[PDB]
Amino acid sequence: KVFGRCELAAAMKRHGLDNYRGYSLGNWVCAAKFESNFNTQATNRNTDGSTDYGILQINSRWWCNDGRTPGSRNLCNIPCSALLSSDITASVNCAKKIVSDGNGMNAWVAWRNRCKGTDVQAWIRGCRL
Ligand SMILES: [Cl-]
Ligand SMILES: [Cl-]
Ligand code: NA
Repeated sequence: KVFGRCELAAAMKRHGLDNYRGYSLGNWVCAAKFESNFNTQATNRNTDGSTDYGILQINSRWWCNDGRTPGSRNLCNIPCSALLSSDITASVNCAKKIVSDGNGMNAWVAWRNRCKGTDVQAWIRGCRL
């Protein structure tokens, strides 16, 4: 599923991301735009052979099991494929664990490089929430 910007913002708000660990909703929408272009089916292989999955490009080296990242963790205890669903619940719940682990949204390289320090409220502007 490719989300619309406001559609995704509303879905993330309903799932409790707005101000989650102090990150306003715009941050999460901005991160999803640059991680996946709002596409729940996005995958990308990393150098170390791990793969990033889903709208927030959650990495199999730590967070989900894809059966092909030897010696990896599955800290969200989910198959990585669950992160590609039209229903973003699994991605959101896993993202909540990642953002809580001490490094905040810096876990998302695209957020660090393209959202952090910008006017992230712009990403939810005009949305009916
Ligand atoms: Cl915001
Ligand atoms: Cl933080
Ligand atoms: Na894994």
